[PDB]
Amino acid sequence: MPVIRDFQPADIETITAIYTQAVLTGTGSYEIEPPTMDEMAKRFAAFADQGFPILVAEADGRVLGYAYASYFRVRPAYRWLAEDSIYIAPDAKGQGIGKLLLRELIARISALGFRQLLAVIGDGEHNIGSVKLHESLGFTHCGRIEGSGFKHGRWLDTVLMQLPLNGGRSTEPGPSPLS
Amino acid sequence: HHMPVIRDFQPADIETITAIYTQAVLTGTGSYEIEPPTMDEMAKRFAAFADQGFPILVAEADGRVLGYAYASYFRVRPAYRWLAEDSIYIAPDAKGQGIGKLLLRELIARISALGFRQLLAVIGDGEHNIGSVKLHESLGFTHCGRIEGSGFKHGRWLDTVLMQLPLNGGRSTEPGPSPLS
Ligand SMILES: CC(=O)SCCNC(=O)CCNC(=O)[C@H](O)C(C)(C)COP(=O)(O)OP(=O)(O)OC[C@H]1O[C@@H](n2cnc3c(N)ncnc32)[C@H](O)[C@@H]1OP(=O)(O)O
Ligand SMILES: CC(=O)SCCNC(=O)CCNC(=O)[C@H](O)C(C)(C)COP(=O)(O)OP(=O)(O)OC[C@H]1O[C@@H](n2cnc3c(N)ncnc32)[C@H](O)[C@@H]1OP(=O)(O)O
Ligand SMILES: [Cl-]
Repeated sequence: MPVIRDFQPADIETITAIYTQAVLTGTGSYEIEPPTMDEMAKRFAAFADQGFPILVAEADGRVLGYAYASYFRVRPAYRWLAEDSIYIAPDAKGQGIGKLLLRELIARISALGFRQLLAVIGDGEHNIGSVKLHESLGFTHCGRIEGSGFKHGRWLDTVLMQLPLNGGRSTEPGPSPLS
Repeated sequence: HHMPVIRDFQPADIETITAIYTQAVLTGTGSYEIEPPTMDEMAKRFAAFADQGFPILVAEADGRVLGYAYASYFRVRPAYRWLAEDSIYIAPDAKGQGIGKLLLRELIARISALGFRQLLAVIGDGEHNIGSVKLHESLGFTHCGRIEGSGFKHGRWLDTVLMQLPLNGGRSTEPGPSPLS
């Protein structure tokens, strides 16, 4: 059975391999050239420095996928809004590993006191698995930026979905998370 | 009132632009900043937009800058290279006079000329900032989403309203080379 745990620096090689394959063959990522392992490490060190959780799914000593949270935008009024990203190795897809990862990410983001979790889903018309995954964990549709991306010779839509946490906007906020 | 003219931003405009933005940050929820940036930070932001190649425009009458508008990236990853975002701020005593429309119309023309295919408006506190929504509707932007409770400012939860305008055919044809390449 797979376990969800925190990202550890030794994972960065596999995670680069997982993300590299997503960049090259998929449209969930709007990057075109795969980042280097060092660049991936710098990106993850910035997230952790901000205080955001970075999680990996591991079975039989191998990293099956990863998910992390970050800011949608950084201006201070946005400080109760987080964004999720999740990538699963192709040989591990369709096994329930995405939902396990995202379920735990929601719990961590919720405990940090965020009020909204945003999915910015690249090529949402085509990446049905991403939309279904988020619907299955209670995200609701909140917008669609048409023709926001062009990659592999076609236009891509960005599907936006959000999940309220800790009462959402119906209650007064607490202190800023990560403050 | 003398007709405002639209021209490219000049570095010496930054003092007035900072004054305009400061008043908006302090008294309004269109911006999700809380503490107003300094004039030197504003200068650095505008230099960076201009370095990327984005147009920055001001409306000027009787020697005074009455408002400004600029474009920038929504997000910087390469597949987004045909998507731009607009920002526009008008001085309080110049609002409701068509200056926002004059500036945004010319920004659309300049951004279209660069080969972008979509122009995105990310409107803070859309429930309250009707002027922002109406300005963008009046120039053909269509609603494309609403992030509820995206901001908290001035004691209130705020919704972000998203609107977009296709340019040069939008997503109906293959794009040209990346703008600003
Ligand atoms: C905001 C974001 O990060 S969006 C994701 C961006 N990342 C990518 O696009 C990278 C490539 N894709 C992936 O990494 C993965 O396939 C993901 C993230 C889309 C899903 O991860 P998975 O491990 O495959 O998901 P998991 O097995 O937990 O099931 C996901 C849910 O969506 C459904 N689903 C998963 N894959 C598919 C698919 N290809 N087609 C249709 N439905 C699918 C499942 O049925 C399940 O919901 P259910 O309760 O109705 O059964
Ligand atoms: C993505 C963005 O940048 S959103 C804007 C962010 N900026 C701010 O919030 C700062 C504070 N507000 C402002 O700077 C300005 O008021 C703006 C930019 C929202 C609008 O600019 P203005 O010059 O006031 O608008 P302008 O007079 O040009 O009117 C544009 C259109 O919107 C309409 N409109 C403007 N304000 C309102 C209002 N409060 N209620 C109803 N309609 C309005 C006008 O009737 C006009 O439409 P029409 O030509 O069909 O008659
Ligand atoms: Cl000058």
